[PDB]
Amino acid sequence: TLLSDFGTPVERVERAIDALRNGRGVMVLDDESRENEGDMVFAAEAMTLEQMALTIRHGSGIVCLCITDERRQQLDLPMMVTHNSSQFQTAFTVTIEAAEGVTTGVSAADRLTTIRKAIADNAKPADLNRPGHVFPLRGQPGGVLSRRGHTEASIDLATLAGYKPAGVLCELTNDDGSMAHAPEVIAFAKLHDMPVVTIDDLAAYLQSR
Amino acid sequence: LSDFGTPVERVERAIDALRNGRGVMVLDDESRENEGDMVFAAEAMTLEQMALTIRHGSGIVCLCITDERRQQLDLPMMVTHNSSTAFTVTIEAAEGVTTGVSAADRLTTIRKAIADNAKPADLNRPGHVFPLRGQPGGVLSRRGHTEASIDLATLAGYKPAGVLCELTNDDGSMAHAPEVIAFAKLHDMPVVTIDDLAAYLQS
Repeated sequence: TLLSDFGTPVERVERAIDALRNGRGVMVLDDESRENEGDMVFAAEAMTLEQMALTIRHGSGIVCLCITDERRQQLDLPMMVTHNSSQFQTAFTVTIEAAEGVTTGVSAADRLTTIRKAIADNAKPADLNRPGHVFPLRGQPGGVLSRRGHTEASIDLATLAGYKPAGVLCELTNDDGSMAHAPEVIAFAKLHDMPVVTIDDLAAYLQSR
Repeated sequence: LSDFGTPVERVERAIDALRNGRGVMVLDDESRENEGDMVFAAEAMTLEQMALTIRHGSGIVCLCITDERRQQLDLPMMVTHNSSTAFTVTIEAAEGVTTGVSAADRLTTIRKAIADNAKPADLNRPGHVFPLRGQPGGVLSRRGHTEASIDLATLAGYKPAGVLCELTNDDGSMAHAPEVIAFAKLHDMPVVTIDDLAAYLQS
């Protein structure tokens, strides 16, 4: 297969976990859906300013903060809609902005600050203004074993990496406005030292944990 | 900023840019946080423009719409009580898209939204295009980029709907006035300030 350079399925999850542990990002690739999608993925707790800038530069710029229901409930974040008519049930909450520490909310530093506040150990609802320029997604309980989404993969990988169970993701896009396909995702992975792992890889891997 | 003209010549030139299927840089030079946004008339925006806008902006590409339009589409406000910016619930085209995130797809969503006989069922929620409700009265009521985009579309003879995105640098900092000017000059997208536009409308 196209991913051999990153290792076997096991080795791929293992190396993704290791990248995260060492403050790098990973490319999570969907192999299994009608539209394949490669996402830039970081552990929220670990993410750096330069990584947020990289993410905005090369992704959709709709940078999502993937969170547990527990976390979502702690922040009193209701779902953006009560009736979700999105094609793949994409789990957006109401959007958020740090109540302190930001200006407009849009800069890489700003988005980071709101992510940091959201995931902070004793984070309170009042810590967040709504709406804003950071887009929380509610992970399905059970992670990739319940829903093979990049949202769930980012949370499962953060946790596998021994971080707080919170991901940051953004879809890799090309400068012409097309979304990256598997070859372009691999090219990007190789050039930015962010290994590729498929949601299948991860799913398989946890089924046996 | 005199490279672009006088205050009146700046609004006249922005309007013309839009008329001819180009973008404009709308600059806030009166708030504490100065901000330059890429601005297009919705009805006129092309694919290459949507790509440019994702590439160099925040990527949070907003569709600025009248209250009329928002109620035609049965778009409630995202929040019932705003602690923040007038975000509506977010939208995807119900037909004609896949994931919604490509430049082609965002455009297809925008086109469905502003189309003459658009109905709520035309849009799935949530999605990856972010409508913003303009305040009644435009810039004369609220000197925001959201209002400016709608007032410029209208001045330019389009449906009263803008697309906007905040210009960002590759290092994740937001563009300031020098950078907004450089980008404008490089992409043939004229700079106009919200003050410029407000004055021009007052008359």
